[PDB]
Amino acid sequence: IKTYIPKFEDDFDPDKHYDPNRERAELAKLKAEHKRERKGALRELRKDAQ
Amino acid sequence: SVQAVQVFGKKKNATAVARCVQGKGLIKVNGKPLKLFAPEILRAKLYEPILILGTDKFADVDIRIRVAGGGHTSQVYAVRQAIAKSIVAYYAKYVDEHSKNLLKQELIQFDRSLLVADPRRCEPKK
Amino acid sequence: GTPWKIFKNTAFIKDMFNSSLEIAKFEGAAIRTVSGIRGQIKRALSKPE
Amino acid sequence: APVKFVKVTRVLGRTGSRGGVTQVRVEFMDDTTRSIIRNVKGPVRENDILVLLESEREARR
Amino acid sequence: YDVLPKEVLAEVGSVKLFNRWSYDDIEIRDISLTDYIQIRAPVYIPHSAGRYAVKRFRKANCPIIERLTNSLMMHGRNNGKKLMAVRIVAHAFEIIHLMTDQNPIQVAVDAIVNCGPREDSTRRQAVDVSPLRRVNQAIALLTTGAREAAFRNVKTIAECLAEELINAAKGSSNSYAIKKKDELERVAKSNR
Amino acid sequence: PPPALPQLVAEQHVPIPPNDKDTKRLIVVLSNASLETYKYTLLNSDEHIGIMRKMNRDISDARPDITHQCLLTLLDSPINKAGKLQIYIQTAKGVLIEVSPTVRIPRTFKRFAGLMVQLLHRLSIKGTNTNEKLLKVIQNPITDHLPPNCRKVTLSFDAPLVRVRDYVDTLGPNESICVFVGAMAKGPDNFADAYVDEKISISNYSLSASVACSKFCHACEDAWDI
Amino acid sequence: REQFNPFQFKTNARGPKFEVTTNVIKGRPELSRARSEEKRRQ
Amino acid sequence: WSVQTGQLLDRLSGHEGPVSSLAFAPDGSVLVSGSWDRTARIWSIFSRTQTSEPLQLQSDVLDVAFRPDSKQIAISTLDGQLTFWSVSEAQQVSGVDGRRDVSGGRRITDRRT
Amino acid sequence: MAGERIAEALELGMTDL
Amino acid sequence: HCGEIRPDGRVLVAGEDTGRMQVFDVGQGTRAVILKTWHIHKQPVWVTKWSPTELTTLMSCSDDKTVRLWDLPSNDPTRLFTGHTDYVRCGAFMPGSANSN
Amino acid sequence: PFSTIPSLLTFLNLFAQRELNVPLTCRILFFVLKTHHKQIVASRTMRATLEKVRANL
RNA sequence: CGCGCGCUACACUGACAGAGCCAGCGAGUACUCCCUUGGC
Repeated sequence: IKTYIPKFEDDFDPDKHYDPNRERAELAKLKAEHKRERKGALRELRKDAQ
Repeated sequence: SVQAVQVFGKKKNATAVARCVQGKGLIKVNGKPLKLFAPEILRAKLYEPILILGTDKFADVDIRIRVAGGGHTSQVYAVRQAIAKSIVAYYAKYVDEHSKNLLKQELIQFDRSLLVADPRRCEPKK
Repeated sequence: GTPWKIFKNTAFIKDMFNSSLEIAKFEGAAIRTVSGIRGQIKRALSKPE
Repeated sequence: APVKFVKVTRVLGRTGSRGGVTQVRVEFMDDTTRSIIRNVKGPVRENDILVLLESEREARR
Repeated sequence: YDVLPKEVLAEVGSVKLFNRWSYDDIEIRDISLTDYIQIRAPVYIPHSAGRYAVKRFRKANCPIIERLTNSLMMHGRNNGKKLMAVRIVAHAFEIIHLMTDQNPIQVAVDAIVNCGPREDSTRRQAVDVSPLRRVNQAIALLTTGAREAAFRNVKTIAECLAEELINAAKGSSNSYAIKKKDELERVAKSNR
Repeated sequence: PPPALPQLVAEQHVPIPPNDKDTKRLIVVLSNASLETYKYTLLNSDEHIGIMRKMNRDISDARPDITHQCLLTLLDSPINKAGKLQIYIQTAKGVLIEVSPTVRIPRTFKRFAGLMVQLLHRLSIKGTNTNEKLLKVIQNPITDHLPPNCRKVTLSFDAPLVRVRDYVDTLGPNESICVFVGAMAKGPDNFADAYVDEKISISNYSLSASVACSKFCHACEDAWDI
Repeated sequence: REQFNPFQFKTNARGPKFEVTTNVIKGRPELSRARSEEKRRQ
Repeated sequence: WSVQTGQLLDRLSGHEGPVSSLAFAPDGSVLVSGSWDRTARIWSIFSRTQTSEPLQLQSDVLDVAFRPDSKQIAISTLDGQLTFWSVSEAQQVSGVDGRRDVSGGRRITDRRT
Repeated sequence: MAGERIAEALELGMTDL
Repeated sequence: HCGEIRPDGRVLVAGEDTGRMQVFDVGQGTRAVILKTWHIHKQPVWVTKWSPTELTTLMSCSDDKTVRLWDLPSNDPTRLFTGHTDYVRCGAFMPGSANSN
Repeated sequence: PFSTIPSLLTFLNLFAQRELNVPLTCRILFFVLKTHHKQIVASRTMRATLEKVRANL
């Protein structure tokens, strides 16, 4: 049988996203930061006005 | 006056109307032929009380059938109960009471729901 | 404002704000359309900004 | 390696059975006098035929 | 005749399953299962929406092919289409007749009688079985093995149940149902 | 009988597809493993000698090297090359790993260990050139993945001695076999009682699981002419 | 009293999705409402 | 009610209207009630998990009785019909009319035949 | 436990007899 | 190499040059439902024929030396004859009531 | 079980001669008859024990 | 960033084409998918 190569990462962690293209990698990072940020500010304004 | 009986048929939300009058044997559901009305694999299930009665019972009559409401299984079930209850009532009003008892004994002896609107009820274990 | 879609008793409103941030300042508040209908701003709407 | 036809005569009252298995009373189809109690899982009623392999051993709790 | 196609006109005589196959000269090999194989009452198609599930032991009193088809529709997208399931049954009986030159009900009763297990273990203690759980585990094994060989198959589920059933009647080790039932019997003997 | 026409080309020796339960074949499950994670590396005796010496609970259990070398034996054995070998791993959290034929594991223990941690979290490992799944984390009980007609055996010490060649000719024709091996350093043989047909012993001396499965698979390759 | 008035707080019923060893209250809703009330007042 | 305690065991229920007839199975297990709910109610009582079962009728119930061979149970309905049902397979083994078979009339103060 | 209780009680009684 | 339908009249069987044979059913239009096949000859099967008596068994001359008998239930040939030496390429059953097997 | 039945029956014989809790002994005797009667009339060795306990009772 | 509660993707449970066939909630002078190039 032609055995195959386990595609994997040497220094692995659950907490770093792994993307070859740095452009879409940082784009996903900025997108996620903007998302959690908007939720945070929504939290702030809602508790204030209540 | 003219030989006429008229009989319903019941399911959850299927319901069917059938009119048994004298004839030579034509059978139509909504005006189209019986061998045309079903999802064609249940056509045997619809054929059933014919196959217990023998066609010569159905030889002297003519039935229009109405169905409405509900899905396919529902409809075919309504057609068969209308067939059964209608042919029993036609024999009741227009031939021997012993022959009505004959069809009722035979058909019920086969399957209970061919004569009774046993409704799907709501009594779970209380 | 201006009404966008109108169900029976609740209603969406179109061209009044820009951001649901501003609406989440404006939560639970009071809104009185011309005719005479008192009513309550409940909650921001998601997809139209 | 013969096979024994048997029948349930009586299901039993208060075995304290672990799980849905039931201790039951069976009487043979061949040696109809010889009647023992054995172990049966699953739904079971009185008075019905069963098929077993090991007849000599008595089944415990 | 009133409106009965020529084939129904031909089999006007007695009840035929799918109006093609009779229940008449079908023996019961297992005297145990002589009760819980319901073969007395004819059925024209097992798509008989009756309440054989309310009280004790009425999956028994309904005729067996209904049990087969109900067990066949036991997986995810196969949860509604009881019509598709009886279509499988009709197709597969056509198959096994053209494969066996025999009566399909005879093939089926032979299959379930031959594939009923007798003993198994509980969490491990080896005990005997009940006849209802026999027929249930039998039909369940038949269905699941059929779907297992039809999982990513090019052969359809219809022919898969067909082959599973004819292999079940033949009793050879080539059936998953027999392989599993024999494994249950051998592990029952193992613990003992 | 016909002279069974010759092979003018060589043969590829396909592995065993996942849906096949027909054939006789050989499977081994490395049960009672110890692959825990620390932070992100596995838990061993290499540097974690100190931390498990501090917390005082069985440093000699944190031994993934046993697994590494035993799977090296199994993957490099010619039964896998012809494609008659299949591997499962079972560990004390209850976890099951399918180890396929068509993979090379890095001989390097550290790349191996990082591969194992990535396996333990992502629950799958894909090829590089190929889209197929290689190492795949799956579920209990092993009976679901084990074919029915097999001799579900494990190795122990106090069990009597039969010859492995005697047992592999004792085996049924269609009947495959798996072997349950407790790859821990020290411990009792209760790890597969809920699955085992029978415990055997092959030699008088106490043995490692690696030499166990190695001598075993070589004897099966003898009896199956590899 | 901490253990037996456990609807002072909120807890996932699962445990960890993955068990890492390296060497339960994930929050206090009432205390968060209290301190947020204090800040929002002041 | 229970004859030793004398206090109320239990209300049963499942009846669109008053229960017209009452009968027990001689084994000690199964009850039947019959009522203008258009129901024949077989009451599965003395197992642990009690249940009902309907025999739906095309008509209304006036009386119920039993077979000592306790597989068989019969119903008198006011249209006249009598019906024997198999008690486990809760299904009609037979039915028959009785209208003309008891039609004896002209009570005084009636302007009917 | 009562049936097996009186059962092995009977058995010990047989031994004593 | 040879299509042959069982004299009942709904099932065909044929043999390719790969040595495989197929068997499959057809109605009265375009029906091609594959019943079974066999690839045990490992060598071109030239002729196959149903038994004109049984609904179950058939013969097949493969081109190597082999002629063999099959029943539709199992997945193994019921019988196998040798004796021929060069390309065996024709064969059939024996017609007759006494000509049983 | 029927393996325990002869031991029980012999103890019924002991209580029959050493009369204690008469209705208890009689009731349990009748019950074991009705749950095992065909085995009892089919067996041979019990006949002597049944004769003896019968005289005693 | 953590979390579950939903929703969606994941290949035989295939696609595409034709043909054939059945429902229940449903009626306030009332309901609109934007925002823009041109020209009248």
